[PDB]
Amino acid sequence: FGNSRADMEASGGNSFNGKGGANASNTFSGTLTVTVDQVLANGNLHVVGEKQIAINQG
Amino acid sequence: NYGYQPLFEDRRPRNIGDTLTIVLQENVSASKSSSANASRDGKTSFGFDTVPRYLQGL
Ligand SMILES: CCCCCCCCCCCCCCCC(=O)O[C@H](CCCCCCCCCCC)CC(=O)N[C@H]1[C@@H](OP(=O)(O)O)O[C@H](CO[C@@H]2O[C@H](CO)[C@@H](OP(=O)(O)O)[C@H](OC(=O)C[C@@H](CCCCCCCCCCC)OC(=O)CCCCCCCCCCCCC)[C@H]2NC(=O)C[C@@H](CCCCCCCCCCC)OC(=O)CCCCCCCCCCC)[C@@H](O)[C@@H]1OC(=O)C[C@H](O)CCCCCCCCCCC
Ligand SMILES: O=C(O)[C@H]1C[C@@H](O)[C@@H](O)[C@@H]([C@H](O)CO)O1
Repeated sequence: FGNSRADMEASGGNSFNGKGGANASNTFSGTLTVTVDQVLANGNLHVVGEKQIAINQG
Repeated sequence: NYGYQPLFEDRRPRNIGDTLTIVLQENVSASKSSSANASRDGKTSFGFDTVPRYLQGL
């Protein structure tokens, strides 16, 4: 060890960060009167309805 | 429909066309952590700064 033959110095680093996300929301707060389309074998009713409103410009 | 229908039962779906209501209310959460460390430190010294006449040889 007379010289710096044994003198040693070293550093090392490794950092990793990963992220991920997702969202999906929906809301509906109306009331619509529909009409029966047909009666199924079990008695369930197929209902279809439509409502058109022309407030102004569309 | 001529099928038999119970009166006091909870009207669960029973056939192909029957409809059921599903409340998702799904909530899953998983976490994982790990750590490790290792530290070693050493430091040695020795010095006279004054040597006896009889020990000057060594
Ligand atoms: C687990 C235990 C197992 C057992 C282990 C056994 C011991 C394991 C070994 C431990 C000892 C280390 C050996 C060092 C010398 C050596 O071999 O390894 C060197 C390289 C290093 C390798 C070591 C790795 C080990 C690896 C580790 C292994 C560990 C296990 C090579 C070398 O040789 N390099 C060499 C070279 O350099 P260069 O390359 O550049 O040319 O030349 C230059 C110039 O020479 C000088 O010039 C001077 C004038 O100018 C001149 O003075 P002058 O009067 O003439 O004016 C002067 O003469 C003089 O001292 C004059 C006179 C002084 C008398 C004063 C009274 C002192 C009493 C002091 C009493 C000591 C008390 C213990 O002498 C002596 O009687 C020395 C005393 C002998 C004691 C015997 C023990 C009896 C048991 C007594 C028992 C007591 C019971 C209670 C000249 N000195 C010399 O020649 C050198 C040598 C001459 C040998 C001839 C004498 C008979 C030897 C006879 C036999 C010796 C055999 C060993 O003396 C020594 O030290 C020898 C020390 C031995 C101690 C062993 C203890 C055993 C316990 C027994 C235990 C079992 C030197 O400086 C240089 O040496 C130096 O620097 C050395 C420095 O000083 C001293 C530092 C010591 C610090 C502790 C180590 C710390 C190191 C730690 C880190 C690793
Ligand atoms: O004993 C040796 O082998 C050495 C001692 C140092 O001086 C080293 O650096 C080398 C040098 O390169 C010679 O020129 O020689």
